[PDB]
Amino acid sequence: TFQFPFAEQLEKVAEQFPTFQILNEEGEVVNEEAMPELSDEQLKELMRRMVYTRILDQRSISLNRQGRLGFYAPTAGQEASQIASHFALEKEDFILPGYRDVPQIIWHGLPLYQAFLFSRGHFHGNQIPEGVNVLPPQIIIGAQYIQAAGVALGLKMRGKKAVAITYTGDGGTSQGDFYEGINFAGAFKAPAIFVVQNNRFAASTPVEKQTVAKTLAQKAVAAGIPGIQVDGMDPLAVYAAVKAARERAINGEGPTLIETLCFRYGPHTMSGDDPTRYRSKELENEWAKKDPLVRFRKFLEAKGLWSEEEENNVIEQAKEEIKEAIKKADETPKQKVTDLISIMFEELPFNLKEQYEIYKEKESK
Amino acid sequence: TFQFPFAEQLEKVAEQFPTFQILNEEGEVVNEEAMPELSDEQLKELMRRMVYTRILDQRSISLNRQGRLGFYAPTAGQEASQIASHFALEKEDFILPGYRDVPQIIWHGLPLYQAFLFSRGHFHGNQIPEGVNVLPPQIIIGAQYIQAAGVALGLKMRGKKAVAITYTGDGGTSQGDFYEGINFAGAFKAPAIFVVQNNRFAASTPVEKQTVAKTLAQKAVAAGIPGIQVDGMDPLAVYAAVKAARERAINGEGPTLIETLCFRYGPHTMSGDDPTRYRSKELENEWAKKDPLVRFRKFLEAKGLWSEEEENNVIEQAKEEIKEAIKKADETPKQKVTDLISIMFEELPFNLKEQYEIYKEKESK
Amino acid sequence: RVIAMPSVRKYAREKGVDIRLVQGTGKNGRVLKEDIDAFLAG
Amino acid sequence: AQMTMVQAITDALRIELKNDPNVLIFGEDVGVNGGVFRATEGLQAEFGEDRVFDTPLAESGIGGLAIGLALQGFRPVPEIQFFGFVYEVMDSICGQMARIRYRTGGRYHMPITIRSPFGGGVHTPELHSDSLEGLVAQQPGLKVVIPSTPYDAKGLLISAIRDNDPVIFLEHLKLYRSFRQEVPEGEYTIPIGKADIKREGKDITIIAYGAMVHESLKAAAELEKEGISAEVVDLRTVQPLDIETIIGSVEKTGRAIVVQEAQRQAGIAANVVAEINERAILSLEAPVLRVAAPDTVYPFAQAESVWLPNFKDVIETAKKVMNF
Amino acid sequence: AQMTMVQAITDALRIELKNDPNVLIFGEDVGVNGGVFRATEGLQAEFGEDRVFDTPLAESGIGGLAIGLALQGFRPVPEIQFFGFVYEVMDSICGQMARIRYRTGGRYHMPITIRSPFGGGVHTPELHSDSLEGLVAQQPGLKVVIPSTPYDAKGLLISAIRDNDPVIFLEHLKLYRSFRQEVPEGEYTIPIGKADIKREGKDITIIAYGAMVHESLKAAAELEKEGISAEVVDLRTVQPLDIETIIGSVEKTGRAIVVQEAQRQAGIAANVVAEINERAILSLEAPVLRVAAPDTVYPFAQAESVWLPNFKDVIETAKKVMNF
Ligand SMILES: Cc1ncc(Cc2csc(CCOP(=O)(O)OP(=O)(O)O)c2C)c(N)n1
Ligand SMILES: Cc1ncc(Cc2csc(CCOP(=O)(O)OP(=O)(O)O)c2C)c(N)n1
Ligand SMILES: [K+]
Ligand SMILES: [K+]
Ligand SMILES: [Mg+2]
Ligand SMILES: [Mg+2]
Ligand SMILES: [Mg+2]
Repeated sequence: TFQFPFAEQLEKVAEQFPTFQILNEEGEVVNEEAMPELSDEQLKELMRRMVYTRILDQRSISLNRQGRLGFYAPTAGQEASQIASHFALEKEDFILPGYRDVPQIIWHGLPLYQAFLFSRGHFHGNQIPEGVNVLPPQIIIGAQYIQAAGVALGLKMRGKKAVAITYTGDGGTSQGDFYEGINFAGAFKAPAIFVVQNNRFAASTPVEKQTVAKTLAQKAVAAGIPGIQVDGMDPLAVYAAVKAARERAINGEGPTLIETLCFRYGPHTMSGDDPTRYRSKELENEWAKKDPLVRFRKFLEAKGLWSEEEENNVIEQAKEEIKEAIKKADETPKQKVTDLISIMFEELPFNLKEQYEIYKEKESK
Repeated sequence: TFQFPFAEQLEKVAEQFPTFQILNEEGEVVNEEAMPELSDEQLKELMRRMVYTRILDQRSISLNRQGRLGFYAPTAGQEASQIASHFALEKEDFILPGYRDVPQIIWHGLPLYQAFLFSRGHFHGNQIPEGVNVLPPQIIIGAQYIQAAGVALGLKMRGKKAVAITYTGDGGTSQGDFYEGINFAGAFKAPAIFVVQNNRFAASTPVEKQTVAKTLAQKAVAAGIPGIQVDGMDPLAVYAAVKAARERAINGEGPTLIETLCFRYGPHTMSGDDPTRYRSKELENEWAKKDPLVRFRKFLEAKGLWSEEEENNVIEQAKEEIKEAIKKADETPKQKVTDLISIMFEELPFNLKEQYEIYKEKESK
Repeated sequence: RVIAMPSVRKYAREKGVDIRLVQGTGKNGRVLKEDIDAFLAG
Repeated sequence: AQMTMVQAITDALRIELKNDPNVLIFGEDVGVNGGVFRATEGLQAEFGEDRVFDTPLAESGIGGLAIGLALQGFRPVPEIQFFGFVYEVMDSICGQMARIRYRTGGRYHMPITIRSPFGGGVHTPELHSDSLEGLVAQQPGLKVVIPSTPYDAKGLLISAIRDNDPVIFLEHLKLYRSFRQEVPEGEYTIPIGKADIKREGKDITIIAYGAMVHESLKAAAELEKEGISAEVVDLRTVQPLDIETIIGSVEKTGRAIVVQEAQRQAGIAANVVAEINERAILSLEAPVLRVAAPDTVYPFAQAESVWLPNFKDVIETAKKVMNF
Repeated sequence: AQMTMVQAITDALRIELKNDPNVLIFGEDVGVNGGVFRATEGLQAEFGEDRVFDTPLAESGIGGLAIGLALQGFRPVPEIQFFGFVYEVMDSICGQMARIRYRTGGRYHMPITIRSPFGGGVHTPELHSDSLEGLVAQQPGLKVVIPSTPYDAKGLLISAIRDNDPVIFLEHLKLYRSFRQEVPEGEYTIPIGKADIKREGKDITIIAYGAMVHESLKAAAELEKEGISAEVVDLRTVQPLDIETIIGSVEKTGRAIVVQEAQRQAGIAANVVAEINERAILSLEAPVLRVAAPDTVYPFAQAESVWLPNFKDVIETAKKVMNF
């Protein structure tokens, strides 16, 4: 009986998405051809931001357990994926983050205290400064993808040499909006950078239960747009991939899908989630040697561009800044129902005009 | 600056989805080693069904024009894609058709008069006979796909050696449910056959406008399942592809995505004024040679298995059966509100009990 | 004008009284099925 | 000039495209083809594919595209082909655009107008005629508009487009070309949230919207032949409701009914009734009764005539209130 | 035994999994992990992965999976992690499974039970605590159940799973482990569409559902000190409403209020008020008022206590009706 070469098809396709790597586990350069052009001062800055973000995570988790912070989704381990990707952007680029991509929007202009206010649940946390191009973290997995396509189309229509970049996890690739997002951007040849951060888990769910696709980057084939799989624990690789995608997008060649192979050391969120219910210890210890901070530290040290003195300074600077941010958030006046009513429409409808008076009356005491 | 091999990527994925053909426009076998094992009688009945379906379309268009039918989506041109695919199925297989996939469910056991009642809009038209495995035509493009992943899983869990087959068009591949459906079936390794009927148009919108993907079959890559592009105007190629996907499915190896390349000679629908929405006058003229009936007619005549007298008999059988069905439909009793009420639940809730009594009083006086 | 809950208004009508000429002993001059009764009465 | 409802809509869209370069029109088959009901005919030819364009077949993507564009300064006027397909884009509408301004404390906003046809009486296939206005009427952050005349449609649509928050503009299939009315040329606006009186009356108040306004007018015309004067109030916006106009009419007449084409358990009639009870209870001579469709799924084409509420049902219900 | 509401939920599911081989539990993280609130804890371990399993992350795909499995004779009990994600699966729920029996004229049916948590008071992130029961309650072909106690949760859930048509079971986050209540062991059912009296009263009828039942009972206990006898009705099914029970109570008291946690323009209170105003308008001595949340998007976490309706709001509104 006649047989179709299904196996060859699956192998050949997956073969077109090899893991892109620049720095290995030991801080050694395995691809000088693709080495991004970065000055000594930029290399330092990137390291500083990755170290800074590690402490932020540690500080956020602590604060959440103290009841000082509310909703928090740990980031430790995804520094290269989040920080190096952002390091390739420009002010004009528009970020559409998810619930875990708070670090990206901080570095892009969102004050730290407002990030904490988002965690607590205060509207002011989402009052992004004018000129800062980001949206507050998206709670609906996939929503950011179809919005990103529209933002990218907007930039293209106004003829701006900028890109829209968005982020989702391995789990999000199963959503319809994820596929519609990348397809629309492809159909409109819109300057959008789609990042998929594959930390192997969607909450308790391993990435194998999501899809049988060998890679997640190959999902771009469905949209007819380029796809790249990169070592998400490699700062240079992540940066290089995003920079290329940015260059390609501003030149008007369309969107690109990037899958970063990373791993988070903390729990899914800081409310109930216990990692020991779905993953092993001999799996956590492995990705510890893959820590983005480790390989990049060795890489910089061999160049004599980094030291434990500079690293400790960044660490203490981070703590001091976290200190002031949590204080500034606590000092933010509490929300009144009248506040939430006023921000509903430009000009309130009748039902809200009435209710506004009711609560304005109640708030007078 | 470093350059990723995206042009290479696009070219390499394209090579994995060549058009599968068995019979050329002249009825000549161009792929002998893929030839499906069909007897002379089977070959004769397949042709009988395609000619029958062609006549079914003419009459349906005519009756609709005479106001003797309602909603109707022309099928002329897709006989190979619609009929030759169904011809590969077994009684136990479950079909989840779209609004245009009426011929499939008719050959699978749905009486012709009931199909006419579906067009007109009568609940009896959807009362599938017991034991017949089909759903009424789905109007929500993409819905049949996620439901298909569900049906196939059901068959798998029951240990049934059967598959769930579903159909959508080129436009429908842009829907989230299209992607979710094929991704779920892949993740659950379910026996589902996803068929995409590509005629280049989604009503007025060309396919290039749906996606930048050069083939629709490659969309299977995002689900991690095999994809096949086939000449949808070729009955043998279509049949062989569906047969191959069924065997793979019933052996517990998962689903398959089949893109059929075809062309319709009629309007999008009969809903005004679609029947004269355009239409392209010269673009159709070169697709008159590609007609599935033409190449398959020559293929059988060269094998001394078909004749114009035999074809005329089929046409006469179709017309007679079409008049008795439209007649049987006219005789079906009108719908009463109480009828529609009685089919809402097994046990009517309080609100319906009241309204049932209200409308029974109105129906008795 | 006049004010009374509908149950009242419909009591007054059933009974051929024009509630509009009845004196309610309720808040704001609302007439109650109690005023109509003391009318049906003298 | 004498225009049908679809003509007044097309004219209104042309006015906005000309007036504001940020206005974009997009959706399934709205560009070159001009739409399923020709509501966008000629618009691409006049303003270009850059202003009026077709999209891939995906309502959710169309909704996200509109949100994204709004974030880039544009004034999106997308189209959902039939409101029955709203189920595919409920998140973009209710979970996203309706909440943007609130979500960002005013930092971002959504000047989006979603156009979408609905309504029965034309024998459409499944999920084309369903009335689902009652769903979006429950989401804070949205305004839902349903015109019944060419004059209302043009003015309301222009208001909807200029409005800097999301507005859902529902266009009844049966009303597109059912009749003509004198509609002023050039731009004019009608306030959102403001109802009007289609017929002055003194004995009973008949509240309605969509294609039920005409049915209420027919009933009123018949009631008058018996000396029963009915006041027909066309809501014209169903969220927010024009309380001042509704209560004013109810207080004058003392009797009222609400008429909707949607199923009893759906629509916005219950909200009207609840508001009337709350504000004008002690002016009611009888209970506020509702005319609505049976609580079944929208009917198969053939069954529309017996299922859909009509002028005769409005007469019967109106007389039931008169004789209460 | 003394059970929390979540424990009753689990027991109910355990009983159905054991008594009916066709019952399947599926969704995001409901398997090995046992759900985000541990509602499905231990079920996979006891009944197997084939019956209790995780799915890829796609609500629409989850809805389509339940539909297809139901067509193959299974009794699907899927879960939507938080009812705010219902926007991703509205078609499967309202455009599909709710319409299958009707669409197929009885040939096919959907013995599906969709579980999903909602409600505020626990400082969740966005779109987690929204009350969206009002949307599905407007869809013919669906039943919507919302328990307020462990005893009710178990009985209603068992009935829900047994019912051969789609039932949407909403589980209030705050009530999961708020208090313990005596719950019978083994299988027992509670009729769907049947309300019950939480507190027998004589002066005013307090109608509520979900977490607002505790706020109503708490409010009634305080109204007693003021000489007001309040009768608390727990709807326990919001669609369909228990007219008999609702009206019987209002015919005795002559005064009523409806309390909901959802926004004033949302929820099902308006429908309740419209039904009372129509069926017992002759027993009303005061307008039926509503206790509801402001008409804004669900509040950011820190604004919950000043935004969410509570027992004091029920006190204020009840007295407002008594002193009318
Ligand atoms: C539409 C919707 N459905 C479910 C959920 C609930 C959820 C929040 S986070 C999560 C796991 C997703 O993991 P993923 O790998 O995608 O990303 P990451 O956390 O960085 O590992 C779920 C299911 C939300 N928020 N929205
Ligand atoms: C969710 C939804 N949105 C829009 C529509 C409206 C529609 C009916 S037919 C059609 C064109 C479909 O083209 P496709 O190539 O997919 O199929 P084909 O007719 O065989 O050429 C549309 C957009 C429907 N039915 N459902
Ligand atoms: K607007
Ligand atoms: K059920
Ligand atoms: Mg993950
Ligand atoms: Mg979707
Ligand atoms: Mg097509």
